Amino acid sequence: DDTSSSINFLTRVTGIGPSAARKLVDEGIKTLEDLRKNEDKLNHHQRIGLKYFEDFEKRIPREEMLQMQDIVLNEVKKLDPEYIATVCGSFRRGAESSGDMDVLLTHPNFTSESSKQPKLLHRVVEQLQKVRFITDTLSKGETKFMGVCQLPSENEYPHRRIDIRLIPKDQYYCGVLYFTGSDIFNKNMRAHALEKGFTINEYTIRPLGVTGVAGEPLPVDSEQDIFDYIQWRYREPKDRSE
Repeated sequence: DDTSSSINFLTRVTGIGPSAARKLVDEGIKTLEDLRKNEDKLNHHQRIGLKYFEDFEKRIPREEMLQMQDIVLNEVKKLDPEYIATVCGSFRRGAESSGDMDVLLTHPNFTSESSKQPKLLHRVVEQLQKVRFITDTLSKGETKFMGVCQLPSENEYPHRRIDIRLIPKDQYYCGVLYFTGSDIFNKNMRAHALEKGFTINEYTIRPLGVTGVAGEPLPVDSEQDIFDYIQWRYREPKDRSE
């Protein structure tokens, strides 16, 4: 009812999940001013999200993402030019506007065999914080950071969502592919790969075999390699709609 209407609203809050939204309803928490008067019952994630509820509802325009992307890439280069960083999402595909920034990062020092180098990711975050670009943290793991940023005002911009994922180097390409989308695209490409005798996922590309249940990741140094494996002309991100 006009109350379910309530769980509907809550959930619009980053951090506020259903189960999580449900309880808040059992506490008599419904509107947003409810929430604001009730910070104490929210985790840090939900707090931030509530803090920036509005801003989060706005889309990001390419002219913006561009600048965003330059800040991010230039910082990372300064720490260590060996670092690889790519901004994915529709944006990579030439989208005109976006919902958030999604950065994928890797480093030759870190491969799927290592598996433990938080510093690699932290360092960048810190750097971003120090520059005044990242402004808050929603959560921050050993492999993934979820926060908020904002373009430097010279006078102001909304706060935007940003995520930085640390992926091993030997799995990066597949990963960039993957986060590049579109969804259909992925689907069709995985479909084709299969016809060719291969299985792809966001981490690897592996040859099939008898009965099907088969594998052993092939080496990938770039997106191009994946396409070559399945022998399809290479598709630039823009031609990736489907």
